[PDB]
Amino acid sequence: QGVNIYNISAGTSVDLAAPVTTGDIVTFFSSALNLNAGAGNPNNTTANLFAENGAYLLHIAFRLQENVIIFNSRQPDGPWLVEQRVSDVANQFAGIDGKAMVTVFDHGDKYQVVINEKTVIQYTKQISGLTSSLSYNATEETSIFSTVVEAVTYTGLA
Amino acid sequence: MQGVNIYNISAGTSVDLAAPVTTGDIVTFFSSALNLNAGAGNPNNTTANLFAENGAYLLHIAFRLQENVIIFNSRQPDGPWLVEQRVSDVANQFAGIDGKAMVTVFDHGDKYQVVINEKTVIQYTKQISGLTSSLSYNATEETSIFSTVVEAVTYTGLA
Repeated sequence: QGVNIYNISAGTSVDLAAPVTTGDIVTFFSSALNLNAGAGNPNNTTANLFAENGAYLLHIAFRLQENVIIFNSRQPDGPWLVEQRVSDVANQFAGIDGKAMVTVFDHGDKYQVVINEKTVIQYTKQISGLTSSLSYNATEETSIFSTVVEAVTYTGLA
Repeated sequence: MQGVNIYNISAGTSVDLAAPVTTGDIVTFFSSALNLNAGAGNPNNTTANLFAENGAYLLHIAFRLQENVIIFNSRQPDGPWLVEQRVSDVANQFAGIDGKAMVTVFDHGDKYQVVINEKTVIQYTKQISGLTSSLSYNATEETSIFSTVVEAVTYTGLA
């Protein structure tokens, strides 16, 4: 088992030293939570897990104006697949202020997404494979998270 | 089912877990500070602990700046400390990251794997087994190597 820490600046991606596969965990830690940021474009913040070929295994997008969290997948060159949505962004982060956590458990057939202690969705995968990269995309002007998000992975668990 | 539990532990206090930590689970203590020049411990500057339901120290992690060592031990509820394990050079274990730190403990059933940031500092073979039902972060606000409040995050139901 191993722990790897990644400091992801908004709008950048990072290659994992240890891949995230079935049974592994990744948590994105934000040192802030601004639910008063302007409207997204259309997204305020997104956190992604990528396969080796660049496919979006899991795309999580936070939209304040549409008051929704979107979950989807996409082939590197393909179009967004079947979009999953969950309403009320504020409610998902309820309980903890000034910071937040977004954890993704890779259960093989699904990705379990948890905001702080709340499981927001049991996402049935649309694309499978190990996660080799991660990204945090947003602007300094409208992101709901801190300018740098710390991603921590716990691997070798299985 | 797998779950995430968040606990804010103020220096010198303990918390009872909503979900116990057992084989295959993980606990990580997050500190928003790192003071390798804190006062003199007596002898501990900071300790992070995992307890069984009966009060036993499943794992006692003590950071000592002056003795420059991190100690690992266990003890039954009202018994003597058992066989101590040592890791010399505190600063070295936290090398690479400043201003903060994290201490992760993997419960591997037969051993506790302790990792400081990304570095595994010890494969601690348990002297006492059982589920972890409480955690503690002990220190004075003046001589702790960590922040006044440490955030413990547990990942459970993994197995």
